[PDB]
Amino acid sequence: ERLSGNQAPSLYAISLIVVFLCLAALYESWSIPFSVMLVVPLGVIGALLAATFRGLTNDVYFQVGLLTTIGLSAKNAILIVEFAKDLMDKEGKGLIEATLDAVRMRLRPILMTSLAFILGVMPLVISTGAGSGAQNAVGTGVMGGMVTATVLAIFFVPVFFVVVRRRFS
Amino acid sequence: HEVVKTLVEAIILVFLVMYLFLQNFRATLIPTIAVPVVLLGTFAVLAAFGFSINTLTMFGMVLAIGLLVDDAIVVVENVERVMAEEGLPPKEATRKSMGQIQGALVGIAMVLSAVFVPMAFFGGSTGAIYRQFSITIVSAMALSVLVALILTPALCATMLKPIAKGDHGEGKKGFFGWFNRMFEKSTHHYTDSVGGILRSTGRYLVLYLIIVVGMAYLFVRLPSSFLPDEDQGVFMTMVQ
Amino acid sequence: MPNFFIDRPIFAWVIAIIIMLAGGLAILKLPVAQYPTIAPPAVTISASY
Ligand SMILES: CCCCCCCCCCCCO[C@@H]1O[C@H](CO)[C@@H](O[C@H]2O[C@H](CO)[C@@H](O)[C@H](O)[C@H]2O)[C@H](O)[C@H]1O
Ligand SMILES: CCCCCCCCCCCCO[C@@H]1O[C@H](CO)[C@@H](O[C@H]2O[C@H](CO)[C@@H](O)[C@H](O)[C@H]2O)[C@H](O)[C@H]1O
Ligand SMILES: CCCCCCCCCCCCO[C@@H]1O[C@H](CO)[C@@H](O[C@H]2O[C@H](CO)[C@@H](O)[C@H](O)[C@H]2O)[C@H](O)[C@H]1O
Ligand SMILES: CCCCCCCCCCCC
Ligand SMILES: CCCCCCCCCCCC
Ligand SMILES: CCCCCCCCCC
Ligand SMILES: CCCCCC
Ligand SMILES: CCCCCC
Repeated sequence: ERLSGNQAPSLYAISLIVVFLCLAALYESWSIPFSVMLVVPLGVIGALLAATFRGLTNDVYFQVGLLTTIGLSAKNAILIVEFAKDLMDKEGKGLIEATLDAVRMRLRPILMTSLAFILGVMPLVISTGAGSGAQNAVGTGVMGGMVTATVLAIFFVPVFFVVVRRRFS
Repeated sequence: HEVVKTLVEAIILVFLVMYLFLQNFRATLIPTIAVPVVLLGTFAVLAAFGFSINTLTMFGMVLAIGLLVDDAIVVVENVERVMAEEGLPPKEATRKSMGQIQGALVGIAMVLSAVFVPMAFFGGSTGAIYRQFSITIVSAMALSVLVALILTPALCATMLKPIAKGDHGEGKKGFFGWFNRMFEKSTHHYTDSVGGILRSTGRYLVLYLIIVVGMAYLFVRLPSSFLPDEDQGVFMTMVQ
Repeated sequence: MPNFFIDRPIFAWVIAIIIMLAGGLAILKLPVAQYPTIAPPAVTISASY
């Protein structure tokens, strides 16, 4: 207890920095990464709501389930931003037109994944019997996080990209 | 064994949600085959690194499924979209589709590794717990990309049914006929909605700050624990 | 590879920054000594009559 305790902000600060750097290399831009990194909270709110309204705690299973939720939501945002930038760079489309083409093309695969995984973790949410405490804890945070991440991201990612692209020329 | 059962159940539920969108048996198997191939592969990587089959590594497999199907779905869906927009045969659309996303798939895995790797550097007691998830999930993602570059393309070129240019399955009769027309209309409603959001913009930046402050409040209110107390079908009573 | 990073100087910086990060973090946790283990090990049996 007394020798060492709570090194959480340190490792997730590095994580946040390295994710930014990796995105900066991917997009060849110091600014465009922010359009993807601003989706993190969209999946966190839903996980926190789910865990709060089921009387669960911020534990290991909530944390790893939240990193998974952030992973997919960020991955969805990356492919939306990538498709938009492609249309602007290669096809030479406008900011708005390209962003609308991106989200239009990326809707089906986003929902396909979201529904598959949300429904896939249903057995864990409603789980009873041996180890249900861990199953309930995993599924609850993920299901809650995935639904907010899915519904919010599809409307917010296009705002993030358009807003970020405009502030930085 | 209860977590192993929810893996099987999750793969079956993945299959059904895939059949709702792809609407043909062969196409539905491409994402459904990719998951167990990667997951089984992940067990061999845990074996190489001296890790064990445990609650945390097993839940690593369950959480991984989301990242695995997405890799497979991104590849399969994009081929279907190319086939529908241009009318290329499966083999040509596959070559084309892989050409424009294979770079991103590899890039995404390195961005996502930067999310999961860090918590493998927690120290002492808590360290080993978080390290089980990190290595399980990161190993699965690595295999997922390698499976997305070898098998998924090969299956897409051989198992996917040729789609004619402009055909979004709206001409089908039955449930798929109605669903395809519902989704195509819903996609127009979506883009029309986003198109309107992009004109406002400012009122969503302020709404986003509300979601972030809402998040912050819930985070500090929510009590923090470590690992739940499980009913293990046994307990003890002390007489002093 | 040189031609690739000539057109992508941000990628070039990212690789360099990540390497400096791993190093900066490493320094904090590295042991300090005059030498490593340079001495061959010894075992002593002690008895009394
Ligand atoms: C499709 C995705 C993959 C799903 C996940 C894969 C399943 C994971 C199972 C985890 C638990 C496995 O636990 C492992 O079970 C196998 C049998 O199956 C046992 O192996 C057994 O082999 C034979 C099987 O008849 C027995 O006669 C023998 O007694 C025993 O050695 C191992 O001793 C045990 O350690
Ligand atoms: C300690 C080790 C230090 C090394 C750390 C390295 C981490 C950085 C990884 C970031 C991931 C980058 O991911 C990589 O992005 C570049 C962006 O030019 C993509 O590259 C692609 O981008 C566009 C495509 O329109 C073209 O300019 C380029 O020709 C093409 O290859 C790759 O397809 C992708 O794999
Ligand atoms: C507490 C968090 C709440 C999360 C909410 C997340 C978003 C919810 C789903 C998106 C629904 C928004 O609905 C969408 O709003 C925009 C802007 O108001 C509307 O846009 C409409 O009004 C604006 C201005 O009044 C016009 O410039 C535009 O031409 C017109 O279409 C869209 O017609 C509507 O479809
Ligand atoms: C793939 C990433 C490998 C992670 C390396 C684990 C480091 C564990 C040492 C932490 C100190 C006990
Ligand atoms: C012609 C294309 C060459 C692309 C070279 C990228 C390799 C980067 C490796 C970085 C290792 C640290
Ligand atoms: C650690 C990230 C450093 C960001 C570089 C800033 C770019 C400015 C270019 C004008
Ligand atoms: C271990 C400190 C709390 C974790 C918050 C995500
Ligand atoms: C209770 C169903 C059997 C568990 C092993 C998969």
